[PDB]
Amino acid sequence: MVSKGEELFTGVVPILVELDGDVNGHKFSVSGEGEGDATYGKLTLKFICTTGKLPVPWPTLVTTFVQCFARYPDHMRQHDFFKSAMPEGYVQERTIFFKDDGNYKTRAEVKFEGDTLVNRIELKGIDFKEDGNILGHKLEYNYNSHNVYIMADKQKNGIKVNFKIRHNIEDGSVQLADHYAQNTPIGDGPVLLPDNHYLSYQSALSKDPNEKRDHMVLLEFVTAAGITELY
Repeated sequence: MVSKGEELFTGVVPILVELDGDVNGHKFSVSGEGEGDATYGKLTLKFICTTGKLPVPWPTLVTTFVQCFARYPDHMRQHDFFKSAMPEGYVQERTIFFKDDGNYKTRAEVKFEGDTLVNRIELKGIDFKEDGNILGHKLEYNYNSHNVYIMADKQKNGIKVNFKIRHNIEDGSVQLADHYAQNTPIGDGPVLLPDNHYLSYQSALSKDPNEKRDHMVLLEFVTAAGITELY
């Protein structure tokens, strides 16, 4: 049988992203729109800085900007926490430690509003170096592929996750961003608590040639794996 949350993701779903941010007192807001196709694990999103120039590099916000759109293969359907929490949703909390620099703390509420999947985010950054790779905009506008290993936190009726992102620096080096996360359902009903597995991500960043506002176009594919003798 198909899960109630699963049913909400069988076709293409419109997405709205809203972020309010404050990094070392630099305040900004970002809106994003696009669509998700969970069957293919596909996200297509365009983000616009609605308050001017973004004070941090766009790539540092990629992980923050809807894991309910991951492709979970049929054989892993009983392990899809993110969809099972829908439509009431889930709260994602992260701390992102930039090595030799500051940290972001994020809180995201992911839920449906009608037919639209909404990702509403508050981001707070502190202890950044005003001349570091983040506030000094020294990161390349690109993105590497990463695996994210996931684990149940049954006592919290949720999941706990940690993973490392490597952002390319303009001098050929790398800026590590170490992510620690907890996801918790908003509703009081049952969710699917997964066995250990991972999500495989690939991300491509681009620009809209006709867009004059500060912005980012993101194409991202996300696939679950790591849990599998029929052959």
